[PDB]
Amino acid sequence: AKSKNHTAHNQSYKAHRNGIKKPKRQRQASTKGMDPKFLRNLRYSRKHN
Amino acid sequence: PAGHGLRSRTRDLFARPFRKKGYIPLTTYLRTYKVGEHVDVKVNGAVHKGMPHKFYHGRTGRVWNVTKRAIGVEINKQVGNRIIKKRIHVRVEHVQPSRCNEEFLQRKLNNDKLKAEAKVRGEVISTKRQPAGPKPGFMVEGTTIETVTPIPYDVVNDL
Amino acid sequence: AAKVKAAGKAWYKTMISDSDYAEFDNFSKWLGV
Amino acid sequence: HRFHQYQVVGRALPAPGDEQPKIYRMKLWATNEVRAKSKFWYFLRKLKKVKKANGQMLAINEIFEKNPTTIKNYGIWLRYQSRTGYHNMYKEYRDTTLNGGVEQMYTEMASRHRVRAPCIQIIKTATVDFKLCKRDNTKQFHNSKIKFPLVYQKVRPPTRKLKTTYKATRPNLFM
Amino acid sequence: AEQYAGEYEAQDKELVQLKREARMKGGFYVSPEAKLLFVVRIRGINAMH
RNA sequence: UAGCUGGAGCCCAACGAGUUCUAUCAGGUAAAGCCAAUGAUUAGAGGCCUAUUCUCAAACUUUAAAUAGGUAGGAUGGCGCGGCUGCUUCGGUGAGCCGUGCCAUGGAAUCGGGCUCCAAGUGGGCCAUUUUUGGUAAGCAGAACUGGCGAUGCGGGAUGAACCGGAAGCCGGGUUACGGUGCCCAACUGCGCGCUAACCUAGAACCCACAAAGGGUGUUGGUCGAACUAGCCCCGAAAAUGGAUGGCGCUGAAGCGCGCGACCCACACCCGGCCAUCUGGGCGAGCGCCAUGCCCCGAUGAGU
Ligand SMILES: [K+]
Ligand SMILES: [K+]
Ligand SMILES: [K+]
Ligand SMILES: [K+]
Ligand SMILES: [K+]
Ligand SMILES: [Mg+2]
Ligand SMILES: [Mg+2]
Ligand SMILES: [Mg+2]
Ligand SMILES: [Mg+2]
Ligand SMILES: [Mg+2]
Ligand SMILES: [Mg+2]
Ligand SMILES: [Mg+2]
Ligand SMILES: [Mg+2]
Ligand SMILES: [Mg+2]
Ligand SMILES: [Mg+2]
Ligand SMILES: [Mg+2]
Ligand SMILES: [Mg+2]
Ligand SMILES: [Mg+2]
Ligand SMILES: [Mg+2]
Ligand SMILES: [Mg+2]
Ligand SMILES: [Mg+2]
Ligand SMILES: [Mg+2]
Repeated sequence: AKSKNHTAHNQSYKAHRNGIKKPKRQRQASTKGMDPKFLRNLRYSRKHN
Repeated sequence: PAGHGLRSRTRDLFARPFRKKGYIPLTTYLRTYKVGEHVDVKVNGAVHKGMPHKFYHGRTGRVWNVTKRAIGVEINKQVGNRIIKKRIHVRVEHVQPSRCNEEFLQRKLNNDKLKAEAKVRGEVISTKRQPAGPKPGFMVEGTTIETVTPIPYDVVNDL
Repeated sequence: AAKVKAAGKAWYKTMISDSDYAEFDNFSKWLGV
Repeated sequence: HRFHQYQVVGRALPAPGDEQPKIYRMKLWATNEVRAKSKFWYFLRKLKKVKKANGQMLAINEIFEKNPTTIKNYGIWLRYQSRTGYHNMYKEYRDTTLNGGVEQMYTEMASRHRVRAPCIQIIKTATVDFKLCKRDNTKQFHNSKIKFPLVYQKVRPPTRKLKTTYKATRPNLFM
Repeated sequence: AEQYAGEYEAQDKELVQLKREARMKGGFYVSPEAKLLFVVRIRGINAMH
């Protein structure tokens, strides 16, 4: 017995029930993934303020 | 992976524009990007290091990191229910500064100057944009008027 | 009053004017040119 | 009257390129003003290159019959779309107003050719002297001694209060 | 309320004078474009895009 | 397993938005092109070459839409003064950050109240407008966007999961949608112009319940001249129980095309009463109350 393979039917309706969620705009965006140089230096500058 | 490679169906997308191949101009290489700036992503197919995935071609995002040969760009991606703020690193060859806020940046300076005048004169003003609306009444002088008529149908001249 | 009437008659003549119809060369006989 | 004649005046929007654009006028037949302006913008878009979004509407005025108590002969040149192709034809009518002739034209095209109002374009309207009328059934009513009987009477009560299901005798009608 | 009632007139009347004067010197006066709409929904809430 | 759903909350009220506008990016589908590259492809002309020429492309393309895509449209901003850095520069040179004093009429339209836990069922789908692949085709087989049925009654399409209208507490009154007004059947045998005559069962409601090439000196409108065109009608037109514009029937129609006025008509819309849900309120030196109560206000009511 064969069946259906793929469809996007009803998927966007499902996606909008709790309508598309935009991430929370936060002050002080995370510094993860920034280059470690200028990251340790910023840490040293803050420590010596 | 899983049926489609990294550069699948990019035959037209990553090709260079017509008669615009070969050397890359120096302007591409000495533009300055800072964290918080807006940039458009446009892959060029002659530079294979730092190449972003085909999804980010034609998307605009914020600069969040700057390295020696690349910048960090933050781009929204809708994945089912929500938007994921994707963070990718792209070489400067595939990125250009965005003009999506150029009209806003000049307007902010002008609104500051206009409100400065209202401070001097003591008035209260708005400096807030308003959409195009209904035109006011006006008069037009008596001039030549051309008459427009439906044209008789001609079979021969239809083609 | 007479100037009022003349403007109304001038306006009425413009409203009821008819085109030359001379630019339809091959349909000139079929039309009332 | 079902149909009215309007004179619609408009132009392209004044732009720095011209700033005093040309003025265009049309005489259009429509049921009201909103339908007259729409048909005007239809012809301006197709004949000139000015559509409603790039244009300005200046004036719209209804034309009226000068003498609605006399009988005129009315010629109409029209363009219509059939099931297979486009054709133009000339029609003649007798009416006290050109409004009646246009209503007559639209009714006749609907009956004889099954052509609806959207598929018709009035090329030209005019009044024709009885010496220059071309179609038959218009000349035969130019007889000054015109005489004939009424061959279909339509026996009916006058005001629907006098209507009864039954009658005691058959009607007598004669002509 | 007296001020508004007398303002509805002299606005209708002024447009009558303006149009007459335009014809008086042979031109067209263009009425100001409408600024207000009344919008009424004529279809139901079934099978909506 | 994630998504869709319920329950429990809790945290708060400028934040947003399945929308437009202003600005700014990105694209190679439709169309087009070959008189541009790659490929295919007909014909002559002039001297293999030159200038033309007919016709083409899902795995061709210089150009190149519509519709969809992304970003931005301030109080989470800006400017001085002063500091810190182990980073950066020839260099206070920069990149940032820290402190501090000032400035910022709220920066287009419209609309609006919106972090975590635990868990159910589901994981056979089907149909329709548009786009679209395979196949001669299929009530076939497979994709894209949206809606619908499934899970849903109610009015119309005679009848019918999906078509048209419209979604719903129990009622009174008024009015409509779709569809209709000869009878069945509530509402005109209403007012008006044409066309048709069927000796084929003439014809007569989207989906829909079929018809073609081709014909006619049937008839009625047109066009071009000294035949052509297109309306209705007729031929083309053959299946098995007896039979179906739904039936009877209808011929200045009760058929076809186009109008006018009124009328009929849904659980839809409006006003009103009542039940419930939700929202927001009032009630103590209490003559004071199933306070888990009573009173007031507004909206709402489909369900496997
Ligand atoms: K493949
Ligand atoms: K082209
Ligand atoms: K070619
Ligand atoms: K499961
Ligand atoms: K015929
Ligand atoms: Mg199947
Ligand atoms: Mg399955
Ligand atoms: Mg895998
Ligand atoms: Mg519907
Ligand atoms: Mg292509
Ligand atoms: Mg094509
Ligand atoms: Mg689950
Ligand atoms: Mg089921
Ligand atoms: Mg079932
Ligand atoms: Mg009622
Ligand atoms: Mg009748
Ligand atoms: Mg049926
Ligand atoms: Mg035939
Ligand atoms: Mg029936
Ligand atoms: Mg009620
Ligand atoms: Mg319920
Ligand atoms: Mg249950």
